[PDB]
Amino acid sequence: YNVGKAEKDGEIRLKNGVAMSKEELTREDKNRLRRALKRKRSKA
Amino acid sequence: GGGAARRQAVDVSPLRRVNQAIALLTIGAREAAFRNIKTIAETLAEELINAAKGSSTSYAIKKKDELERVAKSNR
Amino acid sequence: LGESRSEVIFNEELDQAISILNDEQLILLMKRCRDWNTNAKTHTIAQRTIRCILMHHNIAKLSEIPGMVKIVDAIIPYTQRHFTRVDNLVEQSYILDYALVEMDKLF
Amino acid sequence: YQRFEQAAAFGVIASNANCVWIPAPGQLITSALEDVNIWDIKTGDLVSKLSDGLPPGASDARGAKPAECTYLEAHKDTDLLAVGYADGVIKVWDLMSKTVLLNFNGHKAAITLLQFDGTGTRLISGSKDSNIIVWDLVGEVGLYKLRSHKDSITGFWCQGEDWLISTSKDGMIKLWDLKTHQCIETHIAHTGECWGLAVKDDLLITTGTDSQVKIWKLDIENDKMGGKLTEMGIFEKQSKQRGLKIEFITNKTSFFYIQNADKTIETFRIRKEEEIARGLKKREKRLKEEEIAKSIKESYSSFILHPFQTIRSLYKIKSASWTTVSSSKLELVLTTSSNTIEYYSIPYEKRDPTSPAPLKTHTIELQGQRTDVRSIDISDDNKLLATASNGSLKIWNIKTHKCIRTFECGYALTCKFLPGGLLVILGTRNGELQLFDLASSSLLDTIEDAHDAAIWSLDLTSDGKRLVTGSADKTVKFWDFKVLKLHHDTTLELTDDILCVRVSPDDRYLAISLLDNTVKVFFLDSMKFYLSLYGHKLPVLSIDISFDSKMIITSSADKNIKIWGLDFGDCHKSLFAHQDSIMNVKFLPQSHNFFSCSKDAVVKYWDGEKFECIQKLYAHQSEVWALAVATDGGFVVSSSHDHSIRIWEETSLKAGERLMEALDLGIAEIEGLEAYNRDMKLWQIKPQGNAVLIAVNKTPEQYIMDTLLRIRMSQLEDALMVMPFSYVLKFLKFIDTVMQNKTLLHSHLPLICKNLFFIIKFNHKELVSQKNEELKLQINRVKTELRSALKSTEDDLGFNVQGLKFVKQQWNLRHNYEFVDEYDQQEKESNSARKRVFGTVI
RNA sequence: AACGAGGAAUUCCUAGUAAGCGCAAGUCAUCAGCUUGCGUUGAUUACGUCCCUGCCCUUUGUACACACCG
Repeated sequence: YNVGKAEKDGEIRLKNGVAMSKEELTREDKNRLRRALKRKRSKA
Repeated sequence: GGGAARRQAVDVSPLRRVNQAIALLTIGAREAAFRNIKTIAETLAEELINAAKGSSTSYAIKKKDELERVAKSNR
Repeated sequence: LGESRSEVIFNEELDQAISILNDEQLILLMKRCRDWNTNAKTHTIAQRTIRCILMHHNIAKLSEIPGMVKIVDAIIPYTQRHFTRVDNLVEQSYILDYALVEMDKLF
Repeated sequence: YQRFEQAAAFGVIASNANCVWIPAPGQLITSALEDVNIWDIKTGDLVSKLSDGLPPGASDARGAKPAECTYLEAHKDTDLLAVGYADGVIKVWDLMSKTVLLNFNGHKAAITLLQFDGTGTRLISGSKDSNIIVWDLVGEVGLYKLRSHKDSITGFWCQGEDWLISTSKDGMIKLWDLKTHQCIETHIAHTGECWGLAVKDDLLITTGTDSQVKIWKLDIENDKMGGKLTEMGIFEKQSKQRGLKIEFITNKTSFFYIQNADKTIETFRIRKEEEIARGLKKREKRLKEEEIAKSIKESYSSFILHPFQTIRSLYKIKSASWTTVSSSKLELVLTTSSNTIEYYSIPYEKRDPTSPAPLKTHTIELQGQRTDVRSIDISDDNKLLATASNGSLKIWNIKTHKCIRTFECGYALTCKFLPGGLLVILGTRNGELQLFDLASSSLLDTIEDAHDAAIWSLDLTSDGKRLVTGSADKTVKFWDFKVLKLHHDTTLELTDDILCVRVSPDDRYLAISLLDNTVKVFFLDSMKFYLSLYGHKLPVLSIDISFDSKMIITSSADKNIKIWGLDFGDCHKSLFAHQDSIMNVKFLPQSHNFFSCSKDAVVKYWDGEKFECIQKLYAHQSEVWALAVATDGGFVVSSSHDHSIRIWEETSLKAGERLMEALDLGIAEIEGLEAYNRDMKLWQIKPQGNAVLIAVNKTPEQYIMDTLLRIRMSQLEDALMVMPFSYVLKFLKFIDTVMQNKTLLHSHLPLICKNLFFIIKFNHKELVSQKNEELKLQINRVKTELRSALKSTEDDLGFNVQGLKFVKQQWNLRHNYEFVDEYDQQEKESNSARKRVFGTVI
């Protein structure tokens, strides 16, 4: 078992076991998370 | 330091001591027999004997005490 | 937890709330506990909620709730790894004791 | 080479913004665009008007849209006028000194609500982003900021310093407490947005989108979801449109109004406790005539509310406010979409509105142009001729900027100025051709039915004897000026319709710009089809031909000037600019320098002999519709869709070291405080808290803990090696203080253990050869505490391992229908066990 | 009559290297004001560092244990 990418749609699972939702996030951190996923999908 | 420059005092490695002592001794001998009636072998002999005497008339001896007192002055 | 470092596991109010937790809630709690234990740092919080559930539920009922075999196979070996690391930490606490005993050997 | 700058501006009575009223009615302040307007009601003359510090039109002024005065707020007791500009800039002015005193910068979006306790000089602002900023004026910075809504700010009420209530278009009402500096309450107001927030000390009203207001009860009661705010009143149908703004006053019965979307202001009244008891018991009589009591609970809204009346104004309305007196007359200041101030009256005796229509008094419409301006003209270095779509023709004298006379025709399209007699001639797309005077009577002549489609262009020879007209019924009609009436010289047809026309200024050639994307050119005395200009790729919109009639310039709506030569009919040079689409271009009367105006709020000034834009002009923000160049001096006149007119005249420490010095300070403070405690033991001074500790708000323990966590996991070993022995001793004392403060331990036990063991194992020999009883006791205590903590965590780990192994074993026992055939058991458990695949190299 | 080892700036180099000494040739491009071969003699001082000067690379474990961080 490694931690899988998130099953349901409104929640974000990272690989170090800190789960987040799109409901408990402040919008700047939402923006940061989108940028991090951007650089990840930019390599991949 | 970025402009406020100075001289600071540190210790010195044994190899640096040996190389420094030897270079100083020979350079003192050569500068003694630079423009003189004596030759390098003679004045190096006198300079070495006074150096082992440690008696304050040898080129390397003067330079050595000058070095350590520079360190003392801007400790 | 930062509060209750000061068989009580928490504030007793919170303990009773966990004991009145429901089934779908329990599966969710075990799942997020599984994540938190997968990380190698938050396993303290993972262990506290596991042990609180274990001390305040019926084990037969827990097992008979579906899916728990999946989440327990996910949980167990990470906890064993944490255990052997804690073992190494104690064994180095003994170098600390050795330094003590040699200092007073000297005195 | 002559630069140009704007001198002045015209006609902007009240922009899309608020309006404020100083009592002497009293005098009035409204918003122009980067100007504030202040004048009187009795008369209708500009007392004063305020703009920014530096003049627009230079290279010093930024080549940008100017941020319009979106909001403005007056305090007579401080005599201050806080103004707010749409990119989000807050300035303040006066009326007597009329100077800008201090300028804030806190917003990225258009400024919406500006309320200040100038009593305490605490200015509270909200722009079109979501965050509400509390500024302190005399500190000239924001005091702090509250950011919790999500769309924008549209409802706002601050009370004392204690309470703040917000309503936002993300349709929710929230309530912050400012001392706790954060949010307490949240409720959902309406379906979509919620706009209007009005407060009386117990009774509060909000309007949303569905012509619907809700009445709310406010307390300071203890509850978190309840207690503070409840949801009593529901009222429907002020008017079908959504509700936009509320304002609340009294003398004593109380009154409020809500400005709707359209031309309507709905004003209501709330009565008093006597009539409340009357209505309660009378409805109870109707009841006896608790089901119907919860029906009373429904009707509570209209039970307290009472509609005073409606105001139905002219075409649109944009801002509104109160002027009350005497409990007999209630007058109202209003300002509309187009440039009109309208001051209204409601008479009453607490009982009746006394008239079905309130008196629409004190209208100011003189200097405003009251519609979308369509064209412009000049009159021989003395007059300026603006023609607007009610047929509002206005002559202006350039020295004094005021007005002379006024006509009406309705929706016109084209105008010209005739210097013979100073006549002005007009044409309307309802295809008619009219013409009027200045010093004689109003109407000179009305050629009714010019054509049976839209006429589009109209120009004049230097003779004044022949006018030229272009009408989109495929016709171009030339007229002669009979001695002062008119006759039709000629009518020439085409197969496509005329979009525009012009003649030569030196009276040689004749150009006709056509919808098949072309420019035909005939002669003036022959109509011989001398030239054909092709290649604009869109319908060409405007025409000019220079002073000697040698250079043609043509404007088409695909955003490029095209420059042509009357020698043979070739395009000299094309020139792409003006990002929206060009509206009109004109030369200068003297040489080949020209001005272009376009649908993106720019006016660019160009040389043709060099083919460049020498100047770019950023006066206003709306589409530029009309452009006029002066006859002799050459000043520039521009009319823009925001009903605005403009005139222009010419002129580093390393890891280890950081840890050591931070540990140094922390151990200094801790040892000082322990000296303090033992000195208190002798008493049976507190050493001063360091700036770093009390400012970062840290215990020394978490402070050293912070610098350890900051040092990354690859420089740690070099750091712990390079620290020397005295700092090692201070490290041990730090650990013992953590063992006193147990709760900082259990979140950093691994880091503590690894660092401690490496330090001792390296620096072992000196530390064990030392002798110090405090060191012995420190080692003893940290040993005991570390054993307790580590064995605690080990207890938890092994406990839960054993428990879950038992649980899984119990599941396997209960549900594992076993195969006694051991080979089958091997095969089943192996082919149903977990598989996992990796790619090996062979 | 200039001239006693050649200032300010500036360029390069860490072992059969700097430097010194000569003997030979003259190879389809270059070189005779020289160019290239070969042998002789053979050193002082660094062999660490990113602190300055600049330069690059990486900021996503992705690769399969244990470990490390997260």
